Amino acid sequence: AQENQVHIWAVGGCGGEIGSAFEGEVAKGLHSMTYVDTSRANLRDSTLGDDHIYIFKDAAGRELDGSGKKRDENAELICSQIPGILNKHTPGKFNIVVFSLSGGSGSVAGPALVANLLERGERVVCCIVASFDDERQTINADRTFKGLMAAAEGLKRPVIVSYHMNGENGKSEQDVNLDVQVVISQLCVLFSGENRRLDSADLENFLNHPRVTGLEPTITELNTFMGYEWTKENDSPIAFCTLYPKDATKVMGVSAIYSCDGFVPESSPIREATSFVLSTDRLGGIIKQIADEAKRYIEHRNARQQAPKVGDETVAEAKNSGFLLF
Ligand SMILES: Nc1nc2c(ncn2[C@@H]2O[C@H](COP(=O)(O)CP(=O)(O)OP(=O)(O)O)[C@@H](O)[C@H]2O)c(=O)[nH]1
Repeated sequence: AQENQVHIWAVGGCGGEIGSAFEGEVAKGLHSMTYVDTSRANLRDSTLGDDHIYIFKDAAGRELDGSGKKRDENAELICSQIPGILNKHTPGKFNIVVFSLSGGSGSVAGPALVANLLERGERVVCCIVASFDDERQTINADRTFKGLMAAAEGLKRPVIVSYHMNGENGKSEQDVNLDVQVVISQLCVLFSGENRRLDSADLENFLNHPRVTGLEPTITELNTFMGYEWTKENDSPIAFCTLYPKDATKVMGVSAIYSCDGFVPESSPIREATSFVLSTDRLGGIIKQIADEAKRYIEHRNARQQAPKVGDETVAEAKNSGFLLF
């Protein structure tokens, strides 16, 4: 029982915790939100009912209890159950899939949701939080980013990603959550459809940029800025869409292949011009950073001292039940 203009998919524990701040917005009809996870451990106190919560189930129809950072543990079940999620929870006109590249559940059900929505022709913008605390997390993040790039190339439709880092500038998880919440709120205001000069076709061409730009469909990065100071550093984006308050001066000095304009209603919570910029020039740095983390963890792993193994003849001596040598 919520408005379906904007749909938020909280995938995994990181997605569910990030999106827990938008429950009141669902209560106010601003947007609809669906929790997708393999575990209910994080969702023990959510205000939203179980009709907005979907938990993956195994063959026996029993709800799972997390993947434990093992992407291949339940990948088949997730990929098989993704269409049922979209049937039960009707995807919104604009979808904001939030997931973490490091977990074993969000990093699988996130890209699966994105790929299924893109194949259905839906408009989806991802919010991504990547962590590099353990080697398994780094490998999962690298695999998920490669999979998203492959999905963008093979679906002939860009995968728009709002990339965030847990360890960037020494920020805690709370700061990253606040950043993702700001990005999601700005996207919800952009996708509300109440902007004066912004149409559905404009947003369709903005998200599916190669329709107008003609560039190769690849993974695209989304950056959000307030004011006009961002024109100096991102003067050459692929595309950008700006929402202005009342009697706000336009943005100049930006040379983009595609551009859109919108006007915020007088009652909307926007007081300065907000821009949504698409670019792929910073993807190389992200890939290099992920590869550096993977290389660091692999060089740490190769230095592991070999575990002291008991003799093979001792294992022959241990063929009795209980592995007692006597
Ligand atoms: N910035 C944030 N990072 C988070 C948050 N929750 C988890 N994480 C980070 O993400 C990593 C764990 O990934 P997830 O929480 O998505 C694990 P997942 O839910 O897929 O596994 P299960 O708990 O078995 O379902 C780990 O590095 C955490 O520090 C969060 O709310 N914010």
